[PDB]
Amino acid sequence: HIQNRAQAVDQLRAVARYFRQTEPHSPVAYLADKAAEWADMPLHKWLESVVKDDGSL
Amino acid sequence: HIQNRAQAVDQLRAVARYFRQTEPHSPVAYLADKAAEWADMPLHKWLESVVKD
Repeated sequence: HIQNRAQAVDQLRAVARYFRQTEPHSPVAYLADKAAEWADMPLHKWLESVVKDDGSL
Repeated sequence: HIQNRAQAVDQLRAVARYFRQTEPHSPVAYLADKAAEWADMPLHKWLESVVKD
């Protein structure tokens, strides 16, 4: 019974933290971490970095 | 508040269910589901399977 997205993300981040702490090098740690990065407006940041890199239009 | 592994796996599964339902077939749903699948794989299995040639 997870009610909203904000709470789902917090909980995803807590799970990633746990597995990082107890099984740092596992698949489950790696995937949970990548899931967490995909939960957090990641196309915005990426585009910004692509543009910064081109330097111009 | 995460106090044992079984509980981390349950939270992980519930997160997978939430993103599956709300943002089906998004990167987050896929990765969280896949993490939930691989959470039950023991060390003696994944240590070889990750680098199977």
